[PDB]
Amino acid sequence: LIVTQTMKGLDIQKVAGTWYSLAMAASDISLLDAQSAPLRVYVEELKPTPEGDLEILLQKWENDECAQKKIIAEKTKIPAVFKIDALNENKVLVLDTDYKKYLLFCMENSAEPEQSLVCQCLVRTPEVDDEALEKFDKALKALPMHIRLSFNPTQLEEQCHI
Amino acid sequence: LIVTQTMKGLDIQKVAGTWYSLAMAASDISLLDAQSAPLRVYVEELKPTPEGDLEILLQKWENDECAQKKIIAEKTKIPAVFKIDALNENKVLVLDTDYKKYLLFCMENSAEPEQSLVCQCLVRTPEVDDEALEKFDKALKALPMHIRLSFNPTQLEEQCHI
Repeated sequence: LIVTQTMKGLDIQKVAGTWYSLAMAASDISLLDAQSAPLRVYVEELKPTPEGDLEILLQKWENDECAQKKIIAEKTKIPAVFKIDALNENKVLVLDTDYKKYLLFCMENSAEPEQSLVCQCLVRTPEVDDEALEKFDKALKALPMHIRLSFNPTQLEEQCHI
Repeated sequence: LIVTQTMKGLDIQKVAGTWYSLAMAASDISLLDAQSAPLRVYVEELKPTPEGDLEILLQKWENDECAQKKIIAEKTKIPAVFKIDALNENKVLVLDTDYKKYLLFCMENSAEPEQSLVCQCLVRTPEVDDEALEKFDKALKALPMHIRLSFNPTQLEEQCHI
C-alpha cells in the first residue's frame, strides 16, 4: 500500500509465458547494487496454475553461478496483488500490462514499505521497447526509487544478464 | 529487541566449527511447519572470518533436494548481535554458549518482531543433551513461541534431518 497503481481486470492466464527483465528500480541502492544483491533477480517465465496462483521462474546470482530459483505467488482477494511466503510479508503488485508487449510490477514487504520496494519492467522480446520504458518511468516518478538499472539486448539473452 | 537474553563476552572465534540443530522453535507455526518451510534450515558449520563477521553454512529444503546455502552474518556494535542482508532487516542473536557443548541463538526481523522470531539449540555432537534443552526451554518461556521441533540422533546425521 504505497503503490497507487493497480491493474484493473487482470487476467493472469494472459501473462503466461516468456519474459525479459528490461529495467529494474528499487528505493534502496543496496537492493540492486551488485549481481549478488538480494533483490537483483531476473525473470524467465511466469506460469499461472489453474488454482489461480502464479509460479515465478527466475534467475539470481546466489553463489558464483547463475542459479535458477522457482518462487510461487499465491493469489489474494485482489486479482492484481499476490503473496510470497516467509518471515518477510512480501506482496507482488501488477501495475499495468497489455499482455502482448510489457508488464510492470513491484514488490514490497508489507512491514517495511519504503525499505523494500523493488519494481521491474518486463517485456516479451529481448528488444528495447521505448513505449514500455515510458510507462515504467511514469509509474515510477511517484515512488521513492534511488537506483535504476537498464539492460541491453545482448545482456537480455545471457543467463543473469552476463 | 524482544529477546532479553544476550551473551556477555562472546568470543566468536570460539564458536567456530561443527554444529547440530538439535531443537527449533518459532513464534509462528508456518515458519517451521514443513520441510520446505521458509525458516526450516539446518546448521552445518559456523565460520568466523578474521574481519569479525560470521559465515554460516546451513542446509535447507528449497526444491526437492537438500540444498546447501552459505549465509554471512556481519558483526555490529554489539558483539553478540549480527546482521543478515536483504529487504528483510534480520538480526541474529547469541543468547548463551559454553563453546564446547551448545549455543542458543534466535533470529528476528527488526520490523516484524513477533512475526519472525526463530530460535535454535545447537550442539557440538549428535547426542541428545538434556542440559542444553533445559537452558533452551528456560530462555524460551519468556517468548511467544507456537511451535517446537526436536530431532533425534539418527536424524541429526542425515542431510536435512531426513
